[PDB]
This record gives sequence, C-alpha cells and structure tokens, in this order.
Amino acid sequence: MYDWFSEMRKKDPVYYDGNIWQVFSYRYTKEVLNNFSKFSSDLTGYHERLEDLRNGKIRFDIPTRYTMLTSDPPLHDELRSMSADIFSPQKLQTLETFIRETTRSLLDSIDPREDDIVKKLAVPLPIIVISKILGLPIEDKEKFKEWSDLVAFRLGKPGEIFELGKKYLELIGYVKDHLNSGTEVVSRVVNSNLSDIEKLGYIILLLIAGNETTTNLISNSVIDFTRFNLWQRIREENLYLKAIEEALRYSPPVMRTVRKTKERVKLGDQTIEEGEYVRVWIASANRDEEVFHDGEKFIPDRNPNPHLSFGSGIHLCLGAPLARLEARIAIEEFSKRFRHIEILDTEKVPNEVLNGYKRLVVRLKSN
Ligand code: HEM
Ligand SMILES: Brc1ccc(-c2c[nH]cn2)cc1
Repeated sequence: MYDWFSEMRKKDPVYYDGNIWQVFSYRYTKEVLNNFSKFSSDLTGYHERLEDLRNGKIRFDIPTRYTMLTSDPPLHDELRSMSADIFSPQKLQTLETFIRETTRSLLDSIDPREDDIVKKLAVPLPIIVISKILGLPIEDKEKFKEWSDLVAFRLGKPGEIFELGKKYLELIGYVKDHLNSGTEVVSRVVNSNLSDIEKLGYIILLLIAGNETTTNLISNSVIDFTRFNLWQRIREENLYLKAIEEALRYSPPVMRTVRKTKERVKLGDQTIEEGEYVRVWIASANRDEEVFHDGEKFIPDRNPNPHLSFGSGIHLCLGAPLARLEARIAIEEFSKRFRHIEILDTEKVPNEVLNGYKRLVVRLKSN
C-alpha cells in the first residue's frame, strides 16, 4: 500500500476520487487534524443532539456515537477533561510495576518450541491493564477478546467504530452491571451530568477502543525488529524508546482517520466544499520525505521523530502514554527473555484502517 502512497504524495497529495477527499502528505494531514474550526470531528451529530440527549427527548441511541472522539470544542474539551489526569505520564508511572509483572507472568505461558505471541502476549496484555485502571473485572476472558474485536471501520457509517448486534448488547449489559464497581475515573463519569447514553459511551470507549490498537503496536514491533534484524542492536545500545517510536511511524496501528468540513476551505490548491468528508492517511504522512529523511528505511534511533500515529491537535490519543508504556515494557521483557526469534507463520488483520496481526507464530531461544 505504501507504493501507492509514494506516488500520490509526489503527484497528488490532496485528491478527490469523485466520492471523498484524501490527503497523503504530512503538511496537509497535520493541518486537517489541527484545524478543529474548519475540520470537524462531529460525524455522528453529537453536538446537534446534545440537548435532547440530556433532557430525555432521545430515549434510545447507540452509546458509542456520542463520545469525545466524535465531538468538537467545547464539548470535546469538557468530556476529555474528566479523565485526562488518569492517562497522563505522571499518574501512569504508578503502574509500571503491575505491567512489568503481568508481562513476565505472560511470557511464562509461552512455549518456545512453537507459540503464537499475539495470543499469549499481545492480546491479553492491554486487556488486563485497562481492566485494572478502570476497576472492571475480567469475568469472561473470552468475551473481552470478542468485545475488543467489535472495533472496526464500518463502511457508510463514518465515525462509527463499533460493530453492532448481540455481542454489542452484551457489552452494554456488562457495563451497566458494573457501573458501581469502578475506580476513580468511572465514578467521575457516573456522577457527572451526562446522559446515560453518553456515560455508557464514555466507559465503553475507554474500556474497549484502545485494546486491539495496542495489541497491534506490540505485534508490529516484534515483526519489524525481527525482519530488519535489530533485536540485539536495540538491546546492546538500549534503543527501546526510539525503536518503538519508529515502529509507530513505520507500521502505524491506525492507518487513517477522517474529518468533515465545517465550511468551504482551501487545502493546497484544492477547494473542498463545505460538508465533504476528508480522509487523512496517517500512514502515508508518516513517510513524507519532506519531514523524514529516508522515509522508507526503518531507522531504530531516528531523531527527530514527529510521527502522526497518535494523531495531532485536540484529539491526540488520550491513551498514547499508556500505549507507549505497555509496548516498551513488553518489548524489553521479551527482549531479555529470548535471543533468537524465528517467524513461522503470520496472519494479518484483514481490514483496512487497523494494521496488525491476528496470528504471529514463532519459535524462540530462551535465556
Ligand atoms: C498503539 C496504540 C494506539 C494508537 C496507534 C492510537 C491511535 C489514535 C489516533 C490516531 C487517534 C486520533 C483520532 C482522530 O483524531 O480521529 C486516537 C484518539 C483516541 N484514542 Fe487512541 N490509539 C492507541 C491506543 C489507545 C489507548 C490505549 C486508548 C485508551 C485506553 C486510546 C484511546 C483513545 C481515545 C479516547 C481517543 C480520542 C481522544 C480525543 O478525541 O480527545 N487509544 N488514538
Ligand atoms: Br476504526 C478505529 C479503531 C480504533 C481507534 C482507536 C484510537 N485509539 C484507540 N482506538 C481508531 C479508529
């Protein structure tokens, strides 16, 4: 896919295909993400329905349509300010011990003759941590994996990232049943003046939305380090942080995101009408030569590395510090426990926005 990115970057970085607008270069990507007053995140009509949600006129709707992810200021800032302290680096550092012991406990269950590190390490780790942070118990190990998988690009429903159905109704039920069992962040949302619909939305978003993406950051990291044979340079030169930032730049777990225009705007020398959808290719922008020298080479100590894999502007990923911390510990521990890694079989995640592996079968040499 990167092949096409390169050519669109050179010949056509702002491109209308007759359907929607697409952006490929770093400069125009960054400006669409930052300029919240011209490029809206309100894809589900959250602002337009806010009053009727709160006053009860809307009795039923899909809770995950009305979260901070699909809102603009001030509503976005108001929603986000309720949990921003919890996910900041300062507060998360508390958790470094829990993550490190959970990681090790997981590395134990691995069979080095042959195992799937997606199934034994990459999938469980984010689920266990977010559950700790939120105070919600993992009743069924299996249904958390399933619910985590409900996250997906839905065609025709922009800004919707959850697949619906009976699995979804279960998620909602489970959340109602544990409302009053949560930690600090959950209490704040519950006691707030949000509608019940928004509360469910808020919690489900935090519980679920970040699992698969983190799983993918871990897997992509393992893959990239192996294929370019960097495992021992990364370790002897202690490059975990900058290496993982490079995995993020090179193999982003989220490939693209979308905005809608609030008004006629001029992006480069194109004119986008008011009301158009603008698809922003994070993955292409992460390799724009104008910003990254040798953009198609993986460079584990790269610096500076201002990639957009967590986005930019007011929606910059709430979970970015958490994701960096989980990834880094997991790599480190893995890296000290095994020294030779052979990749036997892979299965990519087959869909288009999310970029990772469903299976990653390896054989390992342990120390
Ligand atoms: C490698 C892991 C992750 C990646 C690559 C990633 C990527 C992103 C991106 C690109 C956005 C921007 C959305 C947009 O502007 O349209 C975003 C926003 C967001 N992410 Fe993540 N994410 C990751 C992990 C997490 C985790 C662990 C959490 C929470 C537990 C999380 C929760 C959120 C939330 C709540 C937003 C919306 C924040 C706002 O709108 O102000 N993500 N993420
Ligand atoms: Br589709 C799609 C699925 C998940 C995300 C996300 C960003 N941060 C945590 N999860 C974004 C888009």
